[PDB]
Amino acid sequence: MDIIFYHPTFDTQWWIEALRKAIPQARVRAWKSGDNDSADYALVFHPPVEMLAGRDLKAVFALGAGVDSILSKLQAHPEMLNPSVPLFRLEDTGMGEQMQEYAVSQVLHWFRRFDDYRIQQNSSHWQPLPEYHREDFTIGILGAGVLGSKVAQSLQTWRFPLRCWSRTRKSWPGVQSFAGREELSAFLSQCRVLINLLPNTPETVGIINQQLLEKLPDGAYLLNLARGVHVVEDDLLAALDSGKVKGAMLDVFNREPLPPESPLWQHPRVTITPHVAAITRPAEAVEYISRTIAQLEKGEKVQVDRARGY
Amino acid sequence: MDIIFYHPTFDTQWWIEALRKAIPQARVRAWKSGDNDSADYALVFHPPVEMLAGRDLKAVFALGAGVDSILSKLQAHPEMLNPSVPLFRLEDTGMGEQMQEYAVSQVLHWFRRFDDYRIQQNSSHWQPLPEYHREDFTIGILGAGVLGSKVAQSLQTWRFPLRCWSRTRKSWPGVQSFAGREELSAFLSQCRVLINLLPNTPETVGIINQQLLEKLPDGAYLLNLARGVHVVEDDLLAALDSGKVKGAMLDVFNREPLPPESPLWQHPRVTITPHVAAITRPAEAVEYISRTIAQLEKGEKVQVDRARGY
Ligand SMILES: NC(=O)c1ccc[n+]([C@@H]2O[C@H](COP(=O)([O-])OP(=O)(O)OC[C@H]3O[C@@H](n4cnc5c(N)ncnc54)[C@H](OP(=O)(O)O)[C@@H]3O)[C@@H](O)[C@H]2O)c1
Ligand SMILES: NC(=O)c1ccc[n+]([C@@H]2O[C@H](COP(=O)([O-])OP(=O)(O)OC[C@H]3O[C@@H](n4cnc5c(N)ncnc54)[C@H](OP(=O)(O)O)[C@@H]3O)[C@@H](O)[C@H]2O)c1
Repeated sequence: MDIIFYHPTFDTQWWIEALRKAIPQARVRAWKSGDNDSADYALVFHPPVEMLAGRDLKAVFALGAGVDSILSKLQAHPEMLNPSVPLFRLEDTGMGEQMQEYAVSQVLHWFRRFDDYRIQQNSSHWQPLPEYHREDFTIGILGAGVLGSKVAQSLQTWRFPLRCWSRTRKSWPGVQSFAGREELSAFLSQCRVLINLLPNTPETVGIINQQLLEKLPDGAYLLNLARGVHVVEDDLLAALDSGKVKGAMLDVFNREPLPPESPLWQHPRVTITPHVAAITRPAEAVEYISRTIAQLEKGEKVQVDRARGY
Repeated sequence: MDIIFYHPTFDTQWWIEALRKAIPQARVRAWKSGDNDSADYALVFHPPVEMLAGRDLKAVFALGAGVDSILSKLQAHPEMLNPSVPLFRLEDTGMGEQMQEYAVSQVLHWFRRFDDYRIQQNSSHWQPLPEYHREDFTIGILGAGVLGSKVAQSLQTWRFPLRCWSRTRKSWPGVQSFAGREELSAFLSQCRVLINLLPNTPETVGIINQQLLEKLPDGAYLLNLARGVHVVEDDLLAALDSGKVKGAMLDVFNREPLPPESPLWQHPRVTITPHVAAITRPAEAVEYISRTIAQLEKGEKVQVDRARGY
């Protein structure tokens, strides 16, 4: 088989050599402009139109968990990927654990009031504070997918009450499952901590706005791990300033890098990470891609729903 | 039976009523000065000499995990507790989980470089940083007891390499056990993170000094969860200033409250909590005390070694 690989910043030769070892019958090459030679599979991140247009590929593997970029490119350029070509994304491949690390650390940070103790330390002021209790710290996960379920699983270990929101009902024994826009208000009413693990789709853009935030309990916390477009940043800032939201830790933003003029940078209740919550682990991605191609070849169960948008 | 209770700041009537429900045959009273009436068990925190002196008690229950205070008082006042009287302390009773919450949150915080991102956020500066790897983040637990083992167990969940140090060899399958002063240098050589869960005894006072810190890997982290006397604070500050130690989170100090003149308060790589790492959970302490008395009465297995000092 023939595999073409494109990624704008990764160690390309590293990936080619790992793919060749994992798929020893494959001829793997880096795609450059002008390469119209035959290919069976394409591995891509932010590919240019010309790399895929007209190609009757057996599959395309997008090298990320999110697919809002490629799907929006395919809508602007319908000629880019034939409907006959299945599109795959990276499910977990190590990003599950990374989301768990981030969420557990920061949920515990807030639960143990390390944010309040830091404020007090800034004034060299010693004062034990009342303990918080699990019953008042229900954690709601917006998005109940590959990453949402991993984050829910790790927080259940700590015995926090847990609820999740998605389009379809979930069956996780200790997690209350809310589904659809018609159940979102009830979902939000109890979320002391709100963790966002939704995909970017037309249906979820701007969903964390003033009406959503007002339905949370007072003194809530927001952990945005998903996409910046999900949050109306001026609405979040107003809820932080009014005390509705006690703290927000944000990995993603409407414009990235976050412009220095944004009030989020210097706001005392905001913590910023520069879109680093979960990165693809190359060796796990190669194992997942190699395994998927083998299953495709054998006609076994294994994918992105372009109509659905994620 | 007769139980006398003394605690200088807890909700005394709450404890008396919970002890009466858990031990319905018991007459429970708060000890005041002048009460020389008979008693079978004493429940105490920082008791005055007069409460125990001359009393042939069946047992004394110290209402804490640490016992350096009462043991030092007994050495200064040998007449206070007859050698015939067994002394018990609170083992876990909820402090296990609290130590796990603290340690897991902060270990993950450091592993994911939230301390570096915070420094960068202070300047509104956006910059992804290289990932750290588990193989470079061995965690060493100084003290391998009730709380040490719980902290080790929770960090193994995250697949960090783990080692522990104590007087006697441990058998935890995935944790390398170092024992005695003669093995401490080898123990320390690999500790990217050093977590202190030792008791305060004459043998461990000042153990985290300049010679210990210099044996750690560069860029190490210190989490002092145990006693302030374990750390020579000026030696820690010199190791922070030289870059040997990248970060220190401290819950305890040689003088408490930490005096405002201490350079630890404003040091950029130090995080301070005001001795709040793990507090006794009253209902769990009552359950443990009630269960222990029942086992004593039935002649079953169940205690502080005064000769040993912890
Ligand atoms: N560094 C980073 O910040 C980083 C890294 C990786 C990924 N991510 C983000 O995390 C996202 C999730 O990854 P994943 O693998 O967990 O995705 P996934 O497996 O597709 O899960 C998506 C979840 O969102 C739900 N959802 C989608 N549209 C919805 C709507 N309109 N209403 C309610 N729920 C809806 C789905 O519900 P159903 O279960 O009913 O379908 C599903 O539970 C990605 O889209 C990406 O944006 C961020
Ligand atoms: N808020 C707080 O900060 C807070 C709250 C509760 C407790 N604590 C602290 O945590 C301590 C530990 O509690 P615990 O219940 O885990 O105590 P523990 O069960 O008695 O464990 C003590 C451990 O320290 C080791 N040890 C004692 N002396 C030693 C020496 N000279 N060299 C090497 N190892 C030595 C013991 O080794 P062996 O196993 O060989 O005997 C044992 O593993 C308490 O003493 C207290 O100071 C702090």
